[PDB]
Amino acid sequence: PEIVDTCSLASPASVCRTKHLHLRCSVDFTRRTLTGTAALTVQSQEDNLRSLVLDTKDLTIEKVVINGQEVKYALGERQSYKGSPMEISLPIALSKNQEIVIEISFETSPKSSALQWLTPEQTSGKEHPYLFSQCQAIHCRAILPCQDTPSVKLTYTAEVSVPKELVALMSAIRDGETPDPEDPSRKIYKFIQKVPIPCYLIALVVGALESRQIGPRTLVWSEKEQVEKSAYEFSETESMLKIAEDLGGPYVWGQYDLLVLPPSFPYGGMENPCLTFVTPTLLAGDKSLSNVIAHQISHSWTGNLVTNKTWDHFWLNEGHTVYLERHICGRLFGEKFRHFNALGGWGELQNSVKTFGETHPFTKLVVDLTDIDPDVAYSSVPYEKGFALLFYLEQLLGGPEIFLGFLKAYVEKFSYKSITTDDWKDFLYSYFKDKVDVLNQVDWNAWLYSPGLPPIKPNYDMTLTNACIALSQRWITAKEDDLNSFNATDLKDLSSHQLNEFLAQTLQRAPLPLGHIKRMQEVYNFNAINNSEIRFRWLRLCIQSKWEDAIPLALKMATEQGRMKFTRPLFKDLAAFDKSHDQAVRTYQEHKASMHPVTAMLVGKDLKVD
Ligand SMILES: [Yb+3]
Ligand SMILES: [Yb+3]
Ligand SMILES: [Zn+2]
Repeated sequence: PEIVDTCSLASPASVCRTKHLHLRCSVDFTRRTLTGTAALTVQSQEDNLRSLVLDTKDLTIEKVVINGQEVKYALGERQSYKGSPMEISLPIALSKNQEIVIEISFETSPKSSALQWLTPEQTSGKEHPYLFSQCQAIHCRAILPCQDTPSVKLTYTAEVSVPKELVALMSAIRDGETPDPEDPSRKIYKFIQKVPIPCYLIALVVGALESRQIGPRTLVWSEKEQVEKSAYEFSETESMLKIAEDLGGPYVWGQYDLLVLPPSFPYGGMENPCLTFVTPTLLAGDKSLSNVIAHQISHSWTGNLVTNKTWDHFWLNEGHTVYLERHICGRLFGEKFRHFNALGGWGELQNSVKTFGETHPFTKLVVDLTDIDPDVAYSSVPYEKGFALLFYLEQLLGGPEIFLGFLKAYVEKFSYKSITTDDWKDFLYSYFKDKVDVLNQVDWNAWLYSPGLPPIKPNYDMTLTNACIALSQRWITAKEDDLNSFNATDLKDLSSHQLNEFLAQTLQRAPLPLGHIKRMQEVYNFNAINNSEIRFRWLRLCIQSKWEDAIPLALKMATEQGRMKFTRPLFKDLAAFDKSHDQAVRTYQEHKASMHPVTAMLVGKDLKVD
């Protein structure tokens, strides 16, 4: 049963495994480099181990010290997105289970793919710089030497030296702060993470941060300008935590903090232990986008406790988490809401399968990331095809209450471990041994290794969705002499979620006659709405329907924020519309240098430039 991590160039967990990382680094905004030492406590899994390989990517190694002496090490040739392998020669051969501490002096590249450095003008305060990291999936090797594979979990401690005006925060418990001995204009922030965790969950942010308490164990952090809005926006957090605890068991991380990042954060939320990172585009003003927090919260169990062994099994992380996420939404807003959201998820699977091609390898639940940059393969598939499979199983095995019992057992069984799809499927059969006849009905191969839409579609309640479908159908089948019958009251009973589903249903049939679009703005005035999810969908609709007036609005949104979920589709649609083509390219080239590194790359690919 050998399964290697094709995305790593480091020695596998079967040879040696990292037990603890003690980091000591200094943040240098003048050189945009992170400098310091990483002392790795490594444990051998083999007899007579004489050397080990680590992953690195654009790092400048100064020296490697073991037992107080400098040792030999070599850096192989870069291998694109995988980076360069760093082979270290141990001074003394190790026997099984023996441990040694290897301290490495390094420095990050200003162009590290895991970090984004912001000048004062790119922040809200305008007076200070700001730095933040993003390691998922494999950018940790770009911050420090390590076994960059989720098959290895470790604990860590850290001391970060930063300018005294700023504050530092990490995916761990705060352990105090003191003045920097070797420099009076700096402070040293200390942190401790006692729960073993894969290295892609290590995070760091340094900026002019303020905090405000919103719950017994929850603090919300951000620049002074966003504090008030953030404390209200995420006020349902403690109730979400209680429900999740009841669903998966005790929360083992201690603290659950929320940090609101700069507009340029590439994703909606990142489940970093003790410190979830959220995009500021969630500040809708009405708490309507809080399901992004429920998602992050769910990972404190599925994802952070039980982890995927290699990235080929990414669906194990995201599929269960979305499934739990929707149960939290079910308990807070009703079962009909869970079905509404679940059905929207199926639509999101249809769209993604349409965009890749029904036979595209990326539409497979379990993909083979050999020679595939994980950033490139990322999509809605593992989320929605993963969710659909669990929902289908739920209905097949007797209902939500019985499947939630398997899920809690699943978490207990695999806590602090890293698993593969096969491990999951074996425990499922073991947990439901009294219903194997049923389990033997599902087409596992089609579900797990076949591309395109799932072989079978679950059953969804339509209640909350019918209203959206109905309004969408009236607009699509409407002729010119029907436009006058549309009025602002059509929307009086629709929530923000139903308004978003209406646009999604209409976007799936885009384009629409240009006159219809003008009529829609005339009566529903969608140009005024600020809900980023609805605004994004409205602007795509306009652009795809060729309305020149929306070009500037689409351009503005595509660049004032950088959540890839919006930015990538907006640039792609502007590039496909002959009227905005030239300008979309020019805008990309002008903002490129100051965009998140990963986002620049992907947008560069979509537009096919450089
Ligand atoms: Yb302490
Ligand atoms: Yb007519
Ligand atoms: Zn997730």
